[PDB]
Amino acid sequence: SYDSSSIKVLKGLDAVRKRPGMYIGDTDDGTGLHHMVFEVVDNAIDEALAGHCKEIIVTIHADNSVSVQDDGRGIPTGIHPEEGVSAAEVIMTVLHAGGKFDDNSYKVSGGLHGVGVSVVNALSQKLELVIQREGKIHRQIYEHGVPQAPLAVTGETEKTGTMVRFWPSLETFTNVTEFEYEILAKRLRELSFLNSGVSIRLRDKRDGKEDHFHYEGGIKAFVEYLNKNKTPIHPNIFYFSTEKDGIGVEVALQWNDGFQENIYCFTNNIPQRDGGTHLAGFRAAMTRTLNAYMDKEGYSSATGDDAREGLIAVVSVKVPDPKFSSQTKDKLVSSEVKSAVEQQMNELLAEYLLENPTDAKIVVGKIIDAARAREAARRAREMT
Amino acid sequence: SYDSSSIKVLKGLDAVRKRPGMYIGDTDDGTGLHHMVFEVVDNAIDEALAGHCKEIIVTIHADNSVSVQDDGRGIPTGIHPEEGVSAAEVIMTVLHAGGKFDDNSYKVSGGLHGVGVSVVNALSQKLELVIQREGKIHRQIYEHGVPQAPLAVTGETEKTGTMVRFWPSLETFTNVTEFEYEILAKRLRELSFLNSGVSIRLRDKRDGKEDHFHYEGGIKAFVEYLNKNKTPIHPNIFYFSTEKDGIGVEVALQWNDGFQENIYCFTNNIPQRDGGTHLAGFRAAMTRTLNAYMDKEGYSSATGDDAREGLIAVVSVKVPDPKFSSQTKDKLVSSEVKSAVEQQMNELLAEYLLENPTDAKIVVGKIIDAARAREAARRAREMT
Ligand SMILES: Nc1ncnc2c1ncn2[C@@H]1O[C@H](COP(=O)(O)OP(=O)(O)NP(=O)(O)O)[C@@H](O)[C@H]1O
Ligand SMILES: Nc1ncnc2c1ncn2[C@@H]1O[C@H](COP(=O)(O)OP(=O)(O)NP(=O)(O)O)[C@@H](O)[C@H]1O
Ligand SMILES: [Cl-]
Ligand SMILES: [Cl-]
Ligand SMILES: [K+]
Ligand SMILES: [K+]
Ligand SMILES: [Mg+2]
Ligand SMILES: [Mg+2]
Ligand code: NA
Ligand code: NA
Repeated sequence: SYDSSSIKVLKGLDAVRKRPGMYIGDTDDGTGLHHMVFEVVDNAIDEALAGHCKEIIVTIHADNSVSVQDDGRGIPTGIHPEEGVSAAEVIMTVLHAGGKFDDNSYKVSGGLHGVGVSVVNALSQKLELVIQREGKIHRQIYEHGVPQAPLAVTGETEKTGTMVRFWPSLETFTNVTEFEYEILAKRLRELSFLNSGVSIRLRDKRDGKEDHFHYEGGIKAFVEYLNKNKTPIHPNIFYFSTEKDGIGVEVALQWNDGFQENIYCFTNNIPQRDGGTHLAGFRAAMTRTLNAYMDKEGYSSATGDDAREGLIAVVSVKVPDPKFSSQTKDKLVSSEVKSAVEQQMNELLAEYLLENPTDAKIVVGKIIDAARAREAARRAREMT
Repeated sequence: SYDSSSIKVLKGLDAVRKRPGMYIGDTDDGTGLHHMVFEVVDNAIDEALAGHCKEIIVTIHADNSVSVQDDGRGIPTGIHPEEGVSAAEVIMTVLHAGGKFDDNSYKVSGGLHGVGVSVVNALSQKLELVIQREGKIHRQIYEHGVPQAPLAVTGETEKTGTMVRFWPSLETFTNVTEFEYEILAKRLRELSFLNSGVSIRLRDKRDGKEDHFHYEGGIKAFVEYLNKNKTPIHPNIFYFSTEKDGIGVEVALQWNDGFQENIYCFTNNIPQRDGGTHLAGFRAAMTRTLNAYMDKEGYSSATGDDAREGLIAVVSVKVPDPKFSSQTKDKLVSSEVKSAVEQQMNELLAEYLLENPTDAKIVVGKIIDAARAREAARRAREMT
């Protein structure tokens, strides 16, 4: 019988355990598992974006838990008047709850849904929260998202910060159940390039391995690092950072003598593996600007794909309220970011080409060469 | 000051309006807008999967609203004891609320999150709900997700069904704000192929256009339709439907003399544009099975990509609890579906090749040809 009794409302964090795919992604291949860490790291990076955190420590513990310590402002501890429990507990236990729904606590933040750490909490067999704030140390333990006692003061400190340690639930995660140093290291290295002046440490207590990421030079250096085992064909990396019409657009790029295209897109320091409106705007401006230059200089027909070949590019945007298609934020679905990136690229790339004639002539040569190889491949196919 | 007062909990449907990207996708390019219709249609298709709905009517109204009428069981109308309002209102107003969290009301359903129609309601300036059930007509109106009065009985009927008409909010949707007949028609045509015996009608009150989709022949016919303006190279479409280990796997495919690959994947009748574990399993089985056949018959080196060229395939799986990465369900993230598709394909495709030697020899020829064209393209590139 299909009737009112058949309709069920999931409460608290039950929806997260029931439908983990829409909150954490794939619970079998390891991507969801490492995403648990990235949610916690993203919250610390948001304190760094806000100007309050200068050191982040990620530790893989020997019992297969992970901790993230930050020296930010600390998760608020006072009783939330509407909810009747510490703000920290609200945050850990309530979906669509947080401090990122306006721009008062974080001007710009990767976080926006009020969901991330509460998902981590929901899918962890245990979670330990330690908060240093207003002279005091606060502690609380959760099991499968259920707080064991209310947040309590345990001592004094001159410091501020948040430490979250979590033990993932094997009732949720299957197959890849251990953390992979290199997966975490890739992301943290990236975050160092994206956050100059923030010390990011990674420690593996299983084997004693550690890294300290504090790169100089931001996304321009990131482009160098990425071309390190390749052969750049021109010496001057194109770079700019602007803030126009409420949107930050930062781009670095350089061509190498290979044939792959590697464009890394980020929104508020969160990578979009599946691209989005920022990537679309970058592509459109690149195609237009190179075409105009080749027309004006009398080198002209090469398409957007020919420009792509040998390209390494980083596109980092800063947006007050971006729009992602999912909690995992693999794709940016914000049309106004396409226009901002496209506009800034069109203006500044055209200027780069004019100020750097040697590089410009090399890049044109490369585009023409890619076009020549494409047409030869096509002729060869047709003839078989 | 960042403190407990800075932490906000979004209630009811406020989170949906605040962060529409994670619920509906892109609110500017039209995809989110049409997805509003698809959520409502999916709920009717679920009544059809359950065996209770035989006719679905989709109408685009002249005032830019859309209605979906189904002749299913009807959304439950009785007071929900826990929530204190009609089950219908719970459904329309509460996230993670519905009848698809077990398999008692729907054995198999595209719906699983308890979110879809409540998102439609949240992002509509107005929504009209009419429910025919247990001898009675029930009606309710919402504005921006707020019910105007409680669900009320308005008359009598011998029929059963649900009608939802919604007017999308222009406070959410921008730029593409009108419905496109062809976008709806593509999906409904697909759904007719996927649901043999279900009459699906589409009517546009703006211009009088209509369609009635009731295709014979299921996904095998779907493959024909897709190859209609192309040139199939072998006459016998490979087809099977099995249900093993709790999973339905249904596949049809055929090669044409073109060079594109078009694999259409579905889970509980919902398309995955971004593929997933079903697509991964299909690819893996195809590659293995063709290779083994070419080895055994002495035709052997061609890769998975060469097999892909000229392929049209439909892969339709039926799963008790699938896992998607998002509310829009663009990607299936369920590892056990990869194994089920891979296993069934390996067994049944090998049998197809043995029972259809003429087709098998043609397909081998095509693979070898694709391989030859690929190597010639590569040589041609290298030489420029
Ligand atoms: N390390 C931290 N330091 C200070 N405040 C924090 C920290 N981690 C979490 N918070 C607070 O907890 C809130 C909720 O976090 P979370 O559940 O991850 O959602 P969110 O960051 O707001 N958005 P999202 O991650 O996109 O779902 C944040 O908005 C902050 O106000
Ligand atoms: N046309 C319909 N006929 C009968 N019951 C329906 C119909 N539409 C919705 N329902 C009921 O309303 C519930 C909630 O629908 P909805 O909010 O779309 O979530 P869902 O279908 O369960 N899952 P999802 O669409 O993946 O978020 C369903 O689970 C059904 O129990
Ligand atoms: Cl009822
Ligand atoms: Cl506080
Ligand atoms: K939260
Ligand atoms: K609902
Ligand atoms: Mg967060
Ligand atoms: Mg639904
Ligand atoms: Na914000
Ligand atoms: Na179910």
